[PDB]
Amino acid sequence: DDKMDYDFKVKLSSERERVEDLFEYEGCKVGRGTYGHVYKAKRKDGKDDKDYALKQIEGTGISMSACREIALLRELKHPNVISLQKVFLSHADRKVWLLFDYAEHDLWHIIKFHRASKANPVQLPRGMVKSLLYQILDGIHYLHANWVLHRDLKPANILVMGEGPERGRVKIADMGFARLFNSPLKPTFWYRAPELLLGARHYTKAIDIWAIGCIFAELLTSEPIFHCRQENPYHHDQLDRIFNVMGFPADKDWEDIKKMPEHSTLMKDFRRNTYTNCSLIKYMEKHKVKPDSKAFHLLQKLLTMDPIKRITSEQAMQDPYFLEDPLPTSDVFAGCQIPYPKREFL
Amino acid sequence: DKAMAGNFWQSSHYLQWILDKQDLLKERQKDLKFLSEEEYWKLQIFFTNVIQALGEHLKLRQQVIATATVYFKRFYARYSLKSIDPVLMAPTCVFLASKVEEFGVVSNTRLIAAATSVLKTRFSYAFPKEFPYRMNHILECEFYLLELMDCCLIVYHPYRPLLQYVQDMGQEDMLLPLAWRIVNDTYRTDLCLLYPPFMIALACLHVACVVQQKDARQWFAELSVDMEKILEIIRVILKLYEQWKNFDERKEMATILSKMPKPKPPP
Ligand SMILES: Clc1ccc(CNc2ncnc3ccccc23)cc1
Repeated sequence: DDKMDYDFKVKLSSERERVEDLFEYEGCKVGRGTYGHVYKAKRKDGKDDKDYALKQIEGTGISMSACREIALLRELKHPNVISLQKVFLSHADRKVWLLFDYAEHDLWHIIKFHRASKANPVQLPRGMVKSLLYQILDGIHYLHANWVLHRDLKPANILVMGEGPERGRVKIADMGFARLFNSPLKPTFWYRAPELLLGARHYTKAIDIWAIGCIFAELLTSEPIFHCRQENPYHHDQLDRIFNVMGFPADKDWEDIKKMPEHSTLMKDFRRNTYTNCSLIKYMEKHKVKPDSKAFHLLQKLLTMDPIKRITSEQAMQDPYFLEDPLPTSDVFAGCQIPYPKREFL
Repeated sequence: DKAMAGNFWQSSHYLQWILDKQDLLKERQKDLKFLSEEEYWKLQIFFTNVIQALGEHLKLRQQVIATATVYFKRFYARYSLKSIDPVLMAPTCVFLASKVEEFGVVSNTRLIAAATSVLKTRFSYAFPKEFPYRMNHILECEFYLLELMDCCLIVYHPYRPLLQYVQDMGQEDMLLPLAWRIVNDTYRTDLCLLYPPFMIALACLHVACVVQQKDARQWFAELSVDMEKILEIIRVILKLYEQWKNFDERKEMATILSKMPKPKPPP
């Protein structure tokens, strides 16, 4: 700026750490997104040897989305929630870089691995599933107690630390930090709560918990419980999938459903009789999960159709499932070898 | 925006931006080579009022305006008024503050239009000439503001605690409007850089009780707070109202603004 003090300007520029001087990352892209691209990065100034994740925020400047993501990451600190290490503001291109510890694994790739072994195992260490679930709930609970919602929870967003000091530790990542007016109506559906599909106007704690329920059904079976063809909040076939698994809610199960904007469309399109022999029990039995297991009863509390009847994250952490043998381990791999491959470089 | 509401004791606000008063005055001595201590306080008052005016034009809620005010105080707690023109910084702070919210959006044209209009209609006694900066200057300044604040954007304020206290008192109709108003005036001082919000809130509610001759001695006794720090804050509030009496910003600000140190141009 012509009329911004020169000395100040050159002094800040002399001292300003630039991402490209401190990290080697070109060619090492490991993820893409509308939100921004992620690189595996190693530290040039070799006083370190761990891997790091560099997120380059999409677009230029500080958008409302960027501003909120920096603002909240800057404050949040929990072992089960990805931890911002550093922000780089690159003044030449007005690009923003965020620095995280690198996480080798995630549940999208872990689950896909076990599903591959069904062609030719379902989560080998005994308490891996339990341990994963417990840590997901722990970190979601931290966010919920800070009145921070995730709003886009799914297996790809549940990272898992590999070899290192945090081996086997879950790291919830990629919160949806900006949603205008906290609205899902503003610019897959497999993890979306039924109230969303019937036109809920706001994200809630309970919508996150449904997604956790879906992830937990997927860890027990390796299939997405609410898998649907890839064909406005109302999505008919996704509702059809939910009901084939769960059954159709009775008036008593979800009294306030009649207040949903899309309730009348649901009545136009669907009939209770279509699903009369459908239940979560029957679904999970066909995937070799016992209906009288503590695992099943917690799962059913998490996949409750009425959001107000859905258990909270804190109540789910207190569930006796986590007291039954085997206990959850801080390393979900419980000292066993990690058979999951490392990250392919996109 | 309840995001992070209970987390003040582990917050970047508390761990990084509750400053020591002595460090503050020490870093202030550089701009005291051009301005007396009165004149520096009068400036501070002026740009609080400038930031408030902008916030109102843009229909921002008080908490957003407060955050903008706090961004501004942080920047000049470290740096001289000459490093970036505070006429450019004040609207930058408002814009940045407002993007920390997800309910609403302040467009570029709307920001620039608000800055131009507010200086002309409400501050022509201090500014003869029209607002000279374009949006490209705003975006530049944003980057330096973000850098300086170490990306610490979440800021706690006394309004939330104050509501809890008046509700607890069972005195919301009698006391909230005044107390709220006194909380606004604390931003004319350094207090938000020196004490946690709930302590400013308590100080404000005490002063409101004194003005309305309401006996609250037992309520305050029943708290567990460093009351000497509270008294410190009351004394700053009382003094501010004495500086406000004796200050005519409309007559004085053009002259104090001419004494402000000026940016060095490039070679
Ligand atoms: Cl399915 C998937 C594909 C690609 C990524 C790459 N993203 C990441 N990888 C490692 N550490 C990270 C830390 C913070 C943010 C993102 C990270 C994640 C999941």
